[PDB]
Amino acid sequence: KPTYQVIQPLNGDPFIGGLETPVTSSPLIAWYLSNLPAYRTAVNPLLRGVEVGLAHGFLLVGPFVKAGPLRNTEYAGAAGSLAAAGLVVILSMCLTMYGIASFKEGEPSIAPALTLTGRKKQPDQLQSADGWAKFTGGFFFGGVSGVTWACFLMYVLDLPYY
Amino acid sequence: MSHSVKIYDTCIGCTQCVRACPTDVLEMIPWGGCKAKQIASAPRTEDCVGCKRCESACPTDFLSVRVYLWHETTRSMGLAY
Amino acid sequence: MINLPSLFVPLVGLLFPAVAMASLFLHVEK
Amino acid sequence: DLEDIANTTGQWDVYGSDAPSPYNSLQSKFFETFAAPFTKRGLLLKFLILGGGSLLTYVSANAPQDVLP
Amino acid sequence: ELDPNTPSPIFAGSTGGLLRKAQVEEFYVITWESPKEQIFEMPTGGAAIMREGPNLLKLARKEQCLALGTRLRSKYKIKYQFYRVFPSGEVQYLHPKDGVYPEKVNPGRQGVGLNMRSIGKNVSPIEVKFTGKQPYDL
Ligand code: CLA
Ligand SMILES: CC1=C(/C=C/C(C)=C/C=C/C(C)=C/C=C/C=C(C)/C=C/C=C(C)/C=C/C2=C(C)CCCC2(C)C)C(C)(C)CCC1
Ligand SMILES: CCCCCCCCCCCCO[C@H]1O[C@H](CO)[C@@H](O[C@H]2O[C@H](CO)[C@@H](O)[C@H](O)[C@H]2O)[C@H](O)[C@H]1O
Ligand SMILES: OC[C@H]1O[C@](CO)(O[C@H]2O[C@H](CO)[C@@H](O)[C@H](O)[C@H]2O)[C@@H](O)[C@@H]1O
Ligand code: SF4
Ligand code: SF4
Repeated sequence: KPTYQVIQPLNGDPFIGGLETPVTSSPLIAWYLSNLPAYRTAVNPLLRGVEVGLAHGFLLVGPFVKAGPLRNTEYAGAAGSLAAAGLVVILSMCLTMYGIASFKEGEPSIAPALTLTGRKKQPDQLQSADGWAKFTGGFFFGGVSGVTWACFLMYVLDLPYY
Repeated sequence: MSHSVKIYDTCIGCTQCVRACPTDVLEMIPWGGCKAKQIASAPRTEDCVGCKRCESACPTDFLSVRVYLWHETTRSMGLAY
Repeated sequence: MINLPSLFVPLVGLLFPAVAMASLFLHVEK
Repeated sequence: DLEDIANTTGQWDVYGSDAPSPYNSLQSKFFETFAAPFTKRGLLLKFLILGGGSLLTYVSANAPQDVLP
Repeated sequence: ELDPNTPSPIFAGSTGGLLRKAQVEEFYVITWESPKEQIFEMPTGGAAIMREGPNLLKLARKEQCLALGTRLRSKYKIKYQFYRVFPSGEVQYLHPKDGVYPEKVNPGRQGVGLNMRSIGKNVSPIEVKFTGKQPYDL
């Protein structure tokens, strides 16, 4: 109702930064980002893995198939996979050996629901190694794979362009 | 050392002489005879950074301190963040 | 077979590096 | 008092942190173990960095009749 | 926060102070007295007001929260007071302890000032080769 929320710097106290303006916390945006690992950890990291792997997947094509080293390819193995089924691989363990900055070793299974979560002190960590595996495992099958319905898709193309 | 930079002098009087320096120096610990009778070189130094604001004012008549600590926390450099 | 001695620049200049930039991220942790 | 409109539906209000969408499409355990080996992750990665990376580079560099540098 | 809103040291926004490394490790916070509603200067670049409560502002790191003195004693007041908050409790009772105003006498505490030998002719370099049996761990 007011001048802009009940008028506030942060959630509350103004001695943390964030300076909650728009581009920070407008219900216009903060909702376009929470089926995913923004505010709350839906299911485990397991599945988010491939919507992450894949979406980021079929990117990196025209970038290295239309800006390729010697470009505009007449090789049936480009306009897609070619090599770049390398980036996802050079980075699908650029990750795993960051999940060695996570250990904390468990197995609860709580991607099923119980009592309206919070994950409470959900900030900080509170996602152990046996989590960050099933994500960067979802990443490989999202990366490699997400590279082929790029490639596999023929290419019916819009262009020029001026 | 772990913070070890000698600012000591001989007067260790601290009036129109020296006070400046974030926390580190809770002195006035009068040794049984040194004129304005407050002495030594520090208190518990495991608290703050590495200034030489330490001298800049009130004598050390020799050296004056600086960084020499090496073993260096983070709370010991502003930036552990 | 004809003309094929190209593996001792990736195994070195490329893959050997992979090992250590991975591996030696032992400086961080192990 | 007409423009005292008693806040034309309060809302409740604050929807919530409460509940403005259900959740994630039911597509899941349609990958259960499907693609395991990072879902048997129980000691690996060393395997995928000789294997994958000896076949992004073994045949990847070699070639039977150049098309040279 | 709000459901518990216990404030004191007015401000509004700011991209200055407190961020991630004040939970995951240590905290640090300053408190004070004051007469009648006055506008201050601030660490982290900003500026606000006072009146009272506890007058208890929380601060990122303790070099930051004594500077309320290096100007916040060019603006009247005996009393200003910063402690150490954890993510759980104590040991390190920061401006608590005994007496206050770094330049008085109750006890002696630490300090020393000497090493082994004093400032005198340490043209004498580094002595023994570091070896676990002769008093050089101080
Ligand atoms: C424009 C160019 C320029 C040039 C020609 C150089 C040249 C040099 N710089 Mg340098 N530098 C530059 C700009 C430049 N710099 C700039 C702009 C900055 C910052 C402003 C720096 C900051 C800098 C620092 C701090 C240092 C140098 C050093 C050096 C020397 C080390 C050379 C080396 O072989 O390391 C080889 C480097 C590596 C092996 C590290 C790269 C790692 C990458 C490839 C990993 C990629 C991650 C990947 C995504 C993960 C995949 C996972 C996989 C590993 C499994 C070399 C003389 C160093 C030096 O003095 O040593 C003598 C060092 O001190 N530079
Ligand atoms: C193609 C191929 C091949 C090739 C091979 C080779 C032989 C290569 C070489 C390689 C090399 C030539 C290597 C080297 C290596 C090394 C390693 C693996 C280890 C390591 C490491 C590191 C990195 C560490 C370092 C260091 C130290 C010592 C300590 C710390 C730091 C420093 C740096 C000092 C073959 C036939 C055989 C096999 C199959 C195929
Ligand atoms: C390809 C074979 C898949 C079929 C499932 C059988 C083996 C699954 C591999 C894990 C090895 C332990 O076998 C297990 O399988 C079931 C899954 O269906 C388990 O059920 C559960 O186990 C985990 C233990 O924290 C939980 O995270 C999950 O809720 C669920 O996977 C039983 O605890 C056990 O029988
Ligand atoms: O050496 C590079 C050369 O060989 C390739 C590599 O995939 O493959 C050949 O192998 C098949 C196997 O049946 C042969 O029939 C045919 O010569 C090639 O497909 C080929 O791309 C490269 O030209
Ligand atoms: S003022 Fe400088 S004793 Fe004197 S030199 Fe030592 S601290 Fe006090
Ligand atoms: S000189 Fe050293 S001890 Fe003294 S205030 Fe500066 S940093 Fe602290």
